[PDB]
Amino acid sequence: TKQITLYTATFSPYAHRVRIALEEAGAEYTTYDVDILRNMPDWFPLVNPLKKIPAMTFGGPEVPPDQPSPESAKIAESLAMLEFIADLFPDAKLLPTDPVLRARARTFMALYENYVNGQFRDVWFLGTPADPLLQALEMLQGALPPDGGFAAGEWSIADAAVIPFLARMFPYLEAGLGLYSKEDGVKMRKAMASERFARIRQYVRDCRARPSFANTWAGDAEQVEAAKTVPMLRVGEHHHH
Amino acid sequence: TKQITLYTATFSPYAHRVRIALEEAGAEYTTYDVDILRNMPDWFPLVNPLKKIPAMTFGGPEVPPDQPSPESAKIAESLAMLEFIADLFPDAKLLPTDPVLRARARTFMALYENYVNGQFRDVWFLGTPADPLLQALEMLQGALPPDGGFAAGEWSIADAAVIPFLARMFPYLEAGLGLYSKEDGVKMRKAMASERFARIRQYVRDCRARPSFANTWAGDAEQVEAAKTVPMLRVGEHHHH
Ligand SMILES: N[C@@H](CCC(=O)N[C@@H](CSc1ccc([N+](=O)[O-])cc1[N+](=O)[O-])C(=O)NCC(=O)O)C(=O)O
Ligand SMILES: N[C@@H](CCC(=O)N[C@@H](CSc1ccc([N+](=O)[O-])cc1[N+](=O)[O-])C(=O)NCC(=O)O)C(=O)O
Ligand SMILES: [Ca+2]
Repeated sequence: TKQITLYTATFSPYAHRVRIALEEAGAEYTTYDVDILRNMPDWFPLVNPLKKIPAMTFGGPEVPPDQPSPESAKIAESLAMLEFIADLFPDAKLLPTDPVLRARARTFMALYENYVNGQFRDVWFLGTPADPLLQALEMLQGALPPDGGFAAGEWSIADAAVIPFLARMFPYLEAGLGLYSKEDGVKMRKAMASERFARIRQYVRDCRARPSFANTWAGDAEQVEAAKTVPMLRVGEHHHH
Repeated sequence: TKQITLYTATFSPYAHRVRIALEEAGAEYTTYDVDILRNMPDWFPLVNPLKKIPAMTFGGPEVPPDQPSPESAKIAESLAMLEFIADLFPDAKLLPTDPVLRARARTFMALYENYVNGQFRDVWFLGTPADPLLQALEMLQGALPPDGGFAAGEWSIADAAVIPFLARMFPYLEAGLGLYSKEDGVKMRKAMASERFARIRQYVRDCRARPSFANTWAGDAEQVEAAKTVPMLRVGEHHHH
């Protein structure tokens, strides 16, 4: 019954994770957009002392999001939130019940967070070389069940964790967003269209076809525009190696 | 009934996490050391294609650890293993039952993994300045309950995740091991002994006092000697400014 408020922004794949999970859970919840990159509200550190989105409040009296209550629990870090929503809504089966299959979900989230996420971050924001990102994506793709299905078989929070980032890659590449070189943009677009990455393309289509994605996605062109408001995605800067 | 084998190495904090959790769970399990850094066994990629420790096998027929069975589940990534052990041993209460307290545990693991671990890596393996690491440690200390207790109050896998890294810091500093300068080594030793870091010292003492730590620790001097075998810790080498 306790209220959930998620502080969010359209561009953010980290925040997107949690919106997907809340939709899959069937939760009642409130979202509130926060201009974290240009004009952080003075009250925002009350909901997240790290000053990052997503931020979540849970419980406490029902209050406007821009007047957060000291009585609400303040939850930070998107993966903690995913596990939290799975704990709050056990009937939604946001994780398998079998411990080995639950471990496949946790492993997949850790493979993404530890080996892929940092490569997306560095290729897009620093223009580092794309080959180690493609290698990491090939590794992640190898963790998927070969025949189809999601990271742990049935849909789970592991797929909420990963699809925001993978789903952004294709339209960001097409719009030329990111500090990588022309040569690496070509390299990545060809690779992600190649037979080498057929399995992850089907995974992306399968995650995107779910209502939890459709109802938390502004559309490809609108997300690209959101992303162009990010200062670190400086138009006109590219790095070469 | 299903066997647990953990592929480990004394020096490794990541492997140490999983040993602590298996002790806390009261599990029956086998450990098998792997010389991952100098002489990887040609069979090891069958238990973990990433070629990293820790690696875990679960179930299948009882076999010698250097003859892994294709029938065992192969589990990778230390934090996935920690959640797995909690799932396997629910009566050992390795996570809280309360959703919010559980989220404190998951948040604390994410704070360490996202903001602290990379600072330990940079200072110890690259000799980058120590200040950002001290700052990250102060943030992580701020997440602890100020009056006492573990990350989520009661002991949880969150404390298994973090104590292997914190516990190595003091003996490694005392041994001058790591690529940071003597100046930054003194700076860090002084900082970690000051009242600024009293709370995280109490945290390290409280975690270390548990049998799960004693039974998985070689002793400070022995752990330093294991760490000196790590090529990337470059014993005898320090960067300056
Ligand atoms: N580990 C956290 C990560 C959350 C995070 O990074 N949030 C952002 C998204 S924006 C973002 C996030 C990552 C990177 N990046 O370069 O890695 C760049 C940007 N950006 O906006 O330029 C933020 O709010 N930053 C505000 C701040 O730190 O003051 C989680 O999982 O929830
Ligand atoms: N995310 C994984 C991380 C596991 C990991 O990094 N394991 C190591 C420990 S050694 C290690 C781990 C991290 C760093 N580091 O530079 O950060 C340096 C070293 N090292 O031995 O020099 C390993 O086996 N590496 C072998 C390989 O990659 O082929 C987990 O949580 O289990
Ligand atoms: Ca595979």
